[PDB]
Order: sequence, then C-alpha cells, then structure tokens
Amino acid sequence: AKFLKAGKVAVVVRGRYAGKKVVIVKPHDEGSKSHPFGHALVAGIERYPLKVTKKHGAKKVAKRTKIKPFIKVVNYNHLLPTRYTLDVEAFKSVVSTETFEQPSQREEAKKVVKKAFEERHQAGKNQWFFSKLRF
Amino acid sequence: GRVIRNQRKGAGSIFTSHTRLRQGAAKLRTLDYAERHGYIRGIVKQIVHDSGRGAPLAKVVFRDPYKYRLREEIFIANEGVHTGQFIYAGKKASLNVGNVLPLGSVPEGTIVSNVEEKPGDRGALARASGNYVIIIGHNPDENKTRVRLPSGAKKVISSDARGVIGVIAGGGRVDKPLLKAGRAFHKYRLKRNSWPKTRGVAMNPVDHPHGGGNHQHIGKASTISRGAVSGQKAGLIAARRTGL
Amino acid sequence: SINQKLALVIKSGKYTLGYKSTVKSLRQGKSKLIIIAANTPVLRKSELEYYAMLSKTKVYYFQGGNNELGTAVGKLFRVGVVSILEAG
Amino acid sequence: AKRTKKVGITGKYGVRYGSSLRRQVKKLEIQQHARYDCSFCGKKTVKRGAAGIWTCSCCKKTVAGGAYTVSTAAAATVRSTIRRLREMVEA
Amino acid sequence: AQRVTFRRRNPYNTRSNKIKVVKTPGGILRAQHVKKLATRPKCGDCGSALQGISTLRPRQYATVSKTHKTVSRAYGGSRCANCVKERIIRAFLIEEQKIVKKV
Amino acid sequence: NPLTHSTPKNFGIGQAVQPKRNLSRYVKW
Amino acid sequence: AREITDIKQFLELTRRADVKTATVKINKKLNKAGKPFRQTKFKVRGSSSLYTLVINDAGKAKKLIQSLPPTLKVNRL
RNA sequence: GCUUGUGACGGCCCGUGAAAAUCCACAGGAAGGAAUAGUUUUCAUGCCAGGUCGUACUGAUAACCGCAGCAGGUCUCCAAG
RNA sequence: GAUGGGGAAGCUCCGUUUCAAAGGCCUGAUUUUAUGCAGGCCACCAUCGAAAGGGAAUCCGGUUAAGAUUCCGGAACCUGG
Ligand SMILES: [Cl-]
Ligand SMILES: [Mg+2]
Ligand SMILES: [Mg+2]
Ligand SMILES: [Mg+2]
Ligand SMILES: [Mg+2]
Ligand SMILES: [Mg+2]
Ligand SMILES: [Mg+2]
Ligand SMILES: [Mg+2]
Ligand SMILES: [Mg+2]
Ligand SMILES: [Mg+2]
Ligand SMILES: [Zn+2]
Ligand SMILES: [Zn+2]
Repeated sequence: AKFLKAGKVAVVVRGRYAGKKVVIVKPHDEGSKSHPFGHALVAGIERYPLKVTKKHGAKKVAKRTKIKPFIKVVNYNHLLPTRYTLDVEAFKSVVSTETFEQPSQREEAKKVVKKAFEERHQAGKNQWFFSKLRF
Repeated sequence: GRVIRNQRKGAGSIFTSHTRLRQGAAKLRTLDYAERHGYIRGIVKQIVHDSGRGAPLAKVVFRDPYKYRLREEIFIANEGVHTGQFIYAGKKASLNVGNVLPLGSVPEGTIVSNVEEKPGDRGALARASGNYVIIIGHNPDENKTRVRLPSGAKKVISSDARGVIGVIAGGGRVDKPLLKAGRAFHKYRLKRNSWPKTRGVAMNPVDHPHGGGNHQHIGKASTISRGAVSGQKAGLIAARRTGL
Repeated sequence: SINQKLALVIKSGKYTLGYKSTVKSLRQGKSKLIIIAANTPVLRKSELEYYAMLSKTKVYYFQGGNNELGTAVGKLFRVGVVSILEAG
Repeated sequence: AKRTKKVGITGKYGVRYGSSLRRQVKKLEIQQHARYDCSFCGKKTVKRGAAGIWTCSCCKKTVAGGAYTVSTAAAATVRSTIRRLREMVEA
Repeated sequence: AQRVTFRRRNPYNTRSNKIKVVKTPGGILRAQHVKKLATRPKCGDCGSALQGISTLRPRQYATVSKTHKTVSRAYGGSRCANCVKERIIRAFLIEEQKIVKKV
Repeated sequence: NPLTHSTPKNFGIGQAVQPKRNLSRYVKW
Repeated sequence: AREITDIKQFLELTRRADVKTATVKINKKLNKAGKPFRQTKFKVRGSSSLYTLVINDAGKAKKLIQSLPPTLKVNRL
C-alpha cells in the first residue's frame, strides 16, 4: 500500500528542479530534527543528455552524453511519484543525511552519482528516466 | 429641390461605420485539407465584448498544419461555450455545441449558427444575437440541404457549407426598453451616424418630398413603386399592403 | 443507496475530507476507499486516480457536485473528495 | 426597514418614463445584477460583465450566455435537442 | 504660499506632464517633473503579477542585470510558480494516459 | 546501437507538422 | 555619491591610476548627548564617481594622512 | 483641513472605454568552448564621441484678431489668513 | 498618398496589398580582390500624418543692462563604439 520506497522514481514539482525526474534514495516518513515534515533524500538529473544519431563522430557522441546530477532533500508535497523504478544500491551509501551540511562532502557524492548515471545511460536501460519531460 | 438625406448616405463621408474599437472581422477558418477530410481541435482562450455588436466574440487558437506556429481565429460565441473548452472543426467533428461541421454531416432538426451561404465564404447566416438556422431536409443527390432562416424564408444550400452547432449567445437583448434618449445615443455612437432622425413632414419642400404645406401632412400616397428613382424613394417602398 | 451507507460510516468509522488530507492518506497507504465528486476538475480527478492506482485503492465516483457530497457526509460546506480510513 | 413598496431597484428613475416601462426594466435589471452558481467550482460567484458574458470570481472561467441571464430558455431547449440527435447518430 | 510653474513648454496637465513640488537647498519651492509609474510584469497564463521581478519601464530593462528579470526556475520570468506546477502535472498525467490508450 | 532510437513521426491530420513535399503542381507561376 | 566604510578598500582607490585629486573635510559635530568632536571625511575623486570615507576618531584620522600617497594631490578644507 | 499623487475596493452600461515603434523574459538546442588553459563586455573599474534646427519678449482694458493703444473675442498650470 | 494595374479625348480618376517575376541580414564559402560563388532564415511589400497621444538619458548653487534645466562651479545619467 506504500509506494514511496528507496527505488521509486518521482518528478520534482518545485524548487529550481521543477520538471526534472528524480529517484528516491532514503525516505523519512515522520519528519526529522530538521525539516519537520515528510521528506525524502533524492538524486536527480540537472542536464539531460542530448539525442545521438549515427552521423555524430566519436568526439561529439561523448560530449552529448554528459549528465549533470544533483542531490536534494525534497518535501513529499513537492514530488509527483510515478510507476517507474531505478535501483540505487550503486550509490545508496554515499547519499545520506550526513553528506549534507558539508560543502566538500556534497561534491564527492555527486561525482559518484554521475558515474552511476552515465554507465546506466550506456547500454540503454531506464530510458524514460533519461528522457527530458516536455512541458 | 436639393439632395435629400437618404441620397447623401451613399457618398460615405460622415456616414461611415465607426470601427476603432472593433475586435476584428468574425469569420470561420479558411476551408483547408483538415476541414474537408478530418477535423482539427482548437482552444478557446477568452470570450470578449465587441463594440457595436450585441453578441460576444470567442477567441480560438489553432495549430498551423504546415508551419510551427499558432493561428488565432475570431468566432461568434454560442451559448454554453466557455474559456478553456476544446473546439473541433472539420468533416469528422462530433455533434456538440461550438463544433464546426458541414450541413451535410448533421441530422434533420439540428440547430446551427454562422452558416455559410457557399462553401468557403466563412459564415453569412444567423450571426446576430439569439438567431439560428434549422436543418429541415437533405438531398443526397446534387449535394443540397434545405434550411430554415431566421426571417422564415426557406433556402437551399450546398451540403458542403459549414456551420457552428448551437445558437448565438446574447439573446433577449432587445426585450429591455432603452427608456431614454441618452441610451440610444450611446448605442449608435459605436455603430454609425444615423441618429437622431428628423421626420420628412417637418421639413421644407426643398428638403424632402413630404415637406411643406400649411399643415403637417404627406399629401400623396406613401407607397412608392420599385421603379422610382433616387430622390423619390421616401416612404414605403413597393409595399404589398399597409395598415396593422 | 450510497447516501445511507456513507451516512453510517461517518458515525462509526474513520473518514477524511479535503484534497490535501486525502492525498496524504493515499501516500501513507491508510485509505481503503476514496469518493470523488462529479464537478471536480479533470486534472485533479486524474491525479487522484494515479495515486489510488499506485496504492491499489478503490475509487468511487459520486453522482453529484461538491455541494451534494458535503450534505451526504453531514457538513455545511462543500467537499471535493472523501477518504475512508476504516469502515465502521 | 422596507424603504420602498414596489419600485425596488427602479427607484433611481423617480417618476419618469411611465410605470409600465419601469416595471419591465425592473424584471430584467434584477436578473442581470444577480449572482449565479458556477457549474465548475460550485460556488455562487457568477456575475455579468458585458451583455452575454458571465465570469466566475473564483474559477476565473468565463461562459457565454444570455443578455440578462446566464442561460436562456431557448438555449436550454437547444442542448436537449443536440443531445438527443447526437445519441441517435452515434449508436 | 510660494507658487510654482512648469519647467517645460507643455502647459497642459497631460499624463506625460505630471509634476511634484519639492524644496531645494536654496530654500524655495520648485516643481519637479516625474515620469509615469511602471507596471509589474504579468503571468502569461493567469495574468497575475510575477513575484521577484523588478518593476521598470520597458526600455529600463536593458540596463539592469539578468538576476532582476528572472527567477531560478523553468519559465522564470514568464509564468508564476502555480502555473508552472500545473503544466508539469498536466504534461505527465496526459502522457501516461496516452500510453494506456495505445495498449 | 543502444544510443540511437526510432521515433517515427505521425503525419496525420491534427498530428505533427507536415514535412516539405513537392508542390510544383500548385506553384503560382 | 558613494560612501566607503572599509579602510582597506580606501587605500587602493588612492592608487587606482585614474585618481588625481583628493580633499579632506573637517566637521565639528556633537555626539548623541555630550561634548562635540572632530569628524574627518576623506573624499577621493574617481573618474566616474566620488568616494567618501568618514571616520569619527581623531587619532586614526592623523594616521591616514601620513599614509596617504604623496603623488596624490590633497586639498585641505 | 486644503491641493495633489497613489493603493486596495465598490457602483454603472443594448456605452465595457486607441494603435505602432521600441525593450525584456521564457521555450528550443544550432554552434562554440578547459589543463598548462578559455569564455564571460547582462559583475566592477577604466577609454572615446554624441550632429542639425528652435531657445529674446508679450500672451492681452496697449505686443494676438476685430480698419485702432476698441468695455468685444481667444486654450491651459501653480493658489496664503 | 506613389508604385503594379484598370478608367478617362484630356487636365487626371479609382485603389493601398490590390489578377505583380515587388526584397535583404546571419554567415558559410575565398587569403588572385573584393565580395562573386553554397544551405537555411524571413515575405512582413513605399511614404506622409501629434511642439497636449507613445517616447533612451540632469540636478542644485551661482552669474547678465538684456540668456540659461543650454553659460560657470560641483555632482550625475543614457546611447553608440
Ligand atoms: Cl435632410
Ligand atoms: Mg418649418
Ligand atoms: Mg420635391
Ligand atoms: Mg411625389
Ligand atoms: Mg508628447
Ligand atoms: Mg525665455
Ligand atoms: Mg493687431
Ligand atoms: Mg490617388
Ligand atoms: Mg511621421
Ligand atoms: Mg529671461
Ligand atoms: Zn466557479
Ligand atoms: Zn500564472
């Protein structure tokens, strides 16, 4: 009956990431010491990869497949859950409550997320997650 | 005498229409490939007032079939049409209020408005507020449709002529009296210079055929033949009968 | 008679009124049935269906507007969606 | 208290224009100045702008209607006729 | 008791000829010509005023920085947050419905 | 292979914008 | 037209390669409730704007004059 | 309190009460770009230039029009006890 | 109110995007020289019409027999490059 789990894919509705697809890593159903509301820890895409055709060269294909990730704590009311899923075990440990409140630790976590997303995009799977929403 | 009042209106100097505040000519879409084969969907963005016209106007935006852009149309709104409503125009449109269909694609008894006299003239019949056209019969051979007009006349129209389902909004306007000369003044201020009107019998013979005399009277029959010339056609033109 | 059945569950069961509280119940999986008024916007109606599909919750459509649904529950105000937590 | 016996809103015209003409204006002025239920939001917040234009204060949805009423008797008959004809030609 | 005059050759009280009386360091009252007040930019969907956008005359927007004329979000200086929220929800739900209609 | 996808366009009535076709028959000479 | 409060940013203006003159203004002003004091204002004439540094401490005002560059032209009162 | 500016509202219409130049934002992603190096002149500072014609005064019981230094006529802003 | 066109013996009349093959800025191509030559873009198609409508940007002090938001002193702002 509960669908907000550690593999659910959601759509951000507010906060400079509106219209970006995101995946839930760690949910907190009953608030916390900070953020006194239902919220989840998510990792998403800030810059979707561009479309690739057969005419593009090797140097151009690699440039158009770059993905810029982000990490954010989002209220439940600002998320639109979907029916799609994406396993987060490759970067579940690095993204946690401790990775915040530290400028340097946030950068290291996002580098791990970028590696996982780029490998996920290669050998195409989770195609709906890597396709930008049009609105 | 001199040139009478009804002769001076054809020169069009001070008798032209006042068209500063008009929203634009109210026409249907140009009949194209989508209209005659399938249908195209439009969206009502707003319903606005038009100066000099009793009925309100609807702004409908369609997508350009052959180019990436939006095209805006000005329609005469029917009763029940609201902002945000989807409008379907074409041969394969459904029978709903606000949809544009050719007269050959509706059953007998359908109520339509903004009816084309000929296919492609973009609406000529039943445009004033509260008026409509009734479909009374079809002739599948030679592609003709029989319709009933607001004046009661029966007309035969091609079945490819388009029409809008429903009745023109704004009905019942003429049931409230103007109640004073000021309201009539502002009504014709947005239309043209035809008000107030001086009676011909109150003029001099040089001015009007009804003018002159020691009493205010016409002097001859007011029924005027169809063959009379300009300057004579004052009164009741080619009247088949008079009286109550 | 849906009016009679809905009247009884108010007295003996747990219910929820309003859009914001209904979504919260569906998000937490504590809703057994949601009742949606006839005059609600389609965009809002389609969003409640998507939440109910994810949580596997039955959806019933009320034959009346928000004014009528408020009377059926027993309130003097309009109600858009009713969430039934537990039946009586 | 009850300020006037029968003129109602037409008391702004005083003794002019004739009682019969003032009586007909009263019936239609009440209709055009009234509030109506919105079929979209359910609230009684519909008022006339220009003739034939009715807008909801809450929804901000504007509906084309009659000159002095949201829906005329003739327009209601049209909707019934179209609904009956649509069903026959679709099934 | 001190009276003022227009400082331009326009002698008529038009919209572009509005004045305000001020006192100068010289101790006298002198008229000051003020420009017409600006209007806030409006939303492209609902027509409400946009939050976080400077209110200037049209030609003054070419002198201020970009941060004054936008909000860090999609459709920043064009649509308000609520209209952007409705666009995203409507876009997602309709596309999901299209998939189930295909099958 | 896994980066390129097939995205056919629907050129029906009311669908995507029509492509450029040969209009020599309709040219206003 | 522009008031500068940081002492460090004032010294770099005097050697910005576009400054030619500066002036020192001494004002006798009273404090909130007691005896008056000497207020010194340092104004640097830039190419596009005038920068003014205001300090109410007489002791610190003397040190700034000594550290003022000799190339810069200074007008007293 | 007076004059005036402005804000949120309310009444009224079979009257619902200009246009264009011009300026900005967004959607879109064509191109262009880093490692011993480049882009930003929408952040700051610094450099140069900005032509042509009008500009005095009266604006009225004497500077305008009425044969005139004519009790006539002629648009408008500021407004003390 | 021109043009394209159509009227009129003609001085000229109609008409203003009209039954017209109606035009030019983003560059690429070229280091013979200046722009010929390749894609694509856009078809809007003269001009005149407000010293009270729309509109990029300046204020204070001082100065003359007679000028100043224009000169002087000080302090700003806009456009183009
Ligand atoms: Cl006459
Ligand atoms: Mg007489
Ligand atoms: Mg005669
Ligand atoms: Mg006669
Ligand atoms: Mg002006
Ligand atoms: Mg002068
Ligand atoms: Mg004279
Ligand atoms: Mg001509
Ligand atoms: Mg001009
Ligand atoms: Mg002078
Ligand atoms: Zn409503
Ligand atoms: Zn909005």
